[PDB]
Amino acid sequence: WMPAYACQRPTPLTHHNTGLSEALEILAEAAGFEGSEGRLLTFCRAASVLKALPSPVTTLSQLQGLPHFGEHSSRVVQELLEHGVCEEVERVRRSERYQTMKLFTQIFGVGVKTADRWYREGLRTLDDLREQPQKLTQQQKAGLQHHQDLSTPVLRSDVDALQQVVEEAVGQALPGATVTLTGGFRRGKLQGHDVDFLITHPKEGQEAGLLPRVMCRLQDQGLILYHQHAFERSFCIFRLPQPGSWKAVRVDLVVAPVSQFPFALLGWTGSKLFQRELRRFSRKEKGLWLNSHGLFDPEQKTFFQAASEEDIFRHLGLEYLPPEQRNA
DNA sequence: CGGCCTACG
DNA sequence: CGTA
DNA sequence: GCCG
Ligand SMILES: Nc1nc2c([nH]c(=O)n2[C@H]2C[C@H](O)[C@@H](COP(=O)(O)OP(=O)(O)OP(=O)(O)O)O2)c(=O)[nH]1
Ligand SMILES: [Ca+2]
Ligand SMILES: [Ca+2]
Ligand SMILES: [Cl-]
Ligand code: NA
Repeated sequence: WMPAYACQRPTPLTHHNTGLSEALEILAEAAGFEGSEGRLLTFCRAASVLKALPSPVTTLSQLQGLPHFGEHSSRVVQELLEHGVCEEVERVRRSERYQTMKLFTQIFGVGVKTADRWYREGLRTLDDLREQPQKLTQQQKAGLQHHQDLSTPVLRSDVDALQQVVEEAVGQALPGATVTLTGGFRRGKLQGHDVDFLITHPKEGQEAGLLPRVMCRLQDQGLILYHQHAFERSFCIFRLPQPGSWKAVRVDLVVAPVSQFPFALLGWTGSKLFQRELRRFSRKEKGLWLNSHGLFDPEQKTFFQAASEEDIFRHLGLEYLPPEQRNA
């Protein structure tokens, strides 16, 4: 009854198994810190199965038949149902390794590999990193300076005002260019850790060279606290107004030609697990290669022309899911 | 057992 | 290596 | 860790 791929079932933003999904996601995250991407995926997939269920899981027998629930994930759920707490999950939560890798990897510019190396060197706190700043990249220095603000959620209420300053710069850079809100906010989220915008122009080719022009105008307006600088993705830190002040916010800007816009919209709208599952489904079940630029048939060596996300789901033989049901 | 998404900066 |  |  429950299909094995998350892109085959609707997954709403809020659901009926929040506590169980959150515990499995802790185990997924810990697997990621240890470099076990397979274990990370299984725990994330099991969590997403629960998000897709129509009612709360009451008893272990309701997990029989569900995909991605074997010995380990089933024992986690069983302990939460019987005791309200999973010993394994709480042990991870209070471990020094978990807490430190979580704190380090949440820094912009620090990935699992860097956080792991710092952990092995004996570092444990942000103040530890600030005392040896010559070891840091410029990106990591910015992530560390702005860490407090960047750890505060961006509110959907902030986004409209930010979209209009981006739209102003985009319109000067290229009249007729459009800005589309993507990411979690497009899936209905009321907060997020960053804002994601997709930029295009209805005349194919006109978008070439656009993003540098946009970033030069935003920087001239004094709005850019950090950015990396030809390119098509920019990961920047923006000055967002607040009452009598301002706060730093992460903003991602992406440019796509209009021919690729449906693929880019699909990819940047997520969720991350949804898109990994969709790409896995495309390749393993349909023999087609999917990315944020297009959908390739490697037999005929042809790209599928899409005018909408609906087109892409149809070409993969999948029932259409609106963004709000892509919260795997 | 192999596989686990696929890009760009 | 980082980022999405 | 789980699926096929
Ligand atoms: N294919 C692919 N897409 C990814 C990856 N990471 C990642 O964030 N994306 C896509 C799907 C995400 O929904 C989208 C935006 O990323 P994000 O980290 O801002 O996620 P979000 O908006 O859903 O989350 P948030 O800001 O509310 O916390 O980018 C990845 O590793 N692979
Ligand atoms: Ca986001
Ligand atoms: Ca983002
Ligand atoms: Cl693994
Ligand atoms: Na990071």
